[PDB]
Amino acid sequence: DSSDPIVIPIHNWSSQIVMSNVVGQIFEEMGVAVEFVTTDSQAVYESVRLGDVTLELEVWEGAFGASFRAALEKGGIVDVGDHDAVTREDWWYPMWTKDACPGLPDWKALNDCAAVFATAETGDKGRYLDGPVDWLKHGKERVEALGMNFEVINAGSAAALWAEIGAAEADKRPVVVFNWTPNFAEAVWPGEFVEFPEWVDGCDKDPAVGPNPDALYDCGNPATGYLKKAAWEGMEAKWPDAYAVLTRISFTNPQIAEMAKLVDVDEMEPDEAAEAWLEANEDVWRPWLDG
Ligand SMILES: [Ca+2]
Repeated sequence: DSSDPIVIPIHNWSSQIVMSNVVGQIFEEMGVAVEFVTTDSQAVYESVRLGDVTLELEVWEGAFGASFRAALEKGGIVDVGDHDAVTREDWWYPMWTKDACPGLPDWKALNDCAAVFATAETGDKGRYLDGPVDWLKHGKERVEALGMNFEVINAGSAAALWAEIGAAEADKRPVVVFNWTPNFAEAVWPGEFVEFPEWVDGCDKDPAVGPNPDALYDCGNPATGYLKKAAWEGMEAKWPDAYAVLTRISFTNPQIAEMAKLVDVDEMEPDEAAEAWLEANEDVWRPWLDG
């Protein structure tokens, strides 16, 4: 394998940053140097395509599938394979919300009960709290396409999502906020995703699909989204061994939810958790090296 270091992008939610460090140490284990960089979560696909960054370890189908597809179409990035995980990223509510709006999880119920989700800032509209803007791109677009009486506010971090959900528990205040599985949160605050329109092939390209035959983004995200691994086209050539390990690398829901939990509940630094997780789970990743 080449002497050039492998460049691993790090973003702004817990499993991704832990997973990234877990994998880095694995690569180092077999003698490949690695370097980390923090990047915007949507823009990283163009960077991988160009080889400014070597790979991406968490290609969520829902949030990043379009940017991935777009890079792939341009050329220069490679679908290395999928983790054995299935993902869902969407508007979500803690279970007590049903008390206020028992038509849920139907998205039409959500909208019917809109005024219940209003905050001082949205006045008469329901408040949806999205995550950082480099995640789900099209909240506002989805609201307009489905013609919902909601307004969208982007949280400044993942932690603000957990703050809001947690802070609504005491008075069982209805809230709807961005969330995903696998992840630690649902285990803390049981709930459900809003059932938006079923994702179908090319709802982010073809208006004729979805409850709005005249515009895009009227679909909810995939209920069984993939979680892919992407690589720069040059990676297999330069680091065949690291690339081969990368094709074998596969984390599951439980492992991912656990990694998230280590930062968000147990309050560990992502790199500390990664080193701990590795040491505690060498039954997991060893065979990826062939041993
Ligand atoms: Ca449509």
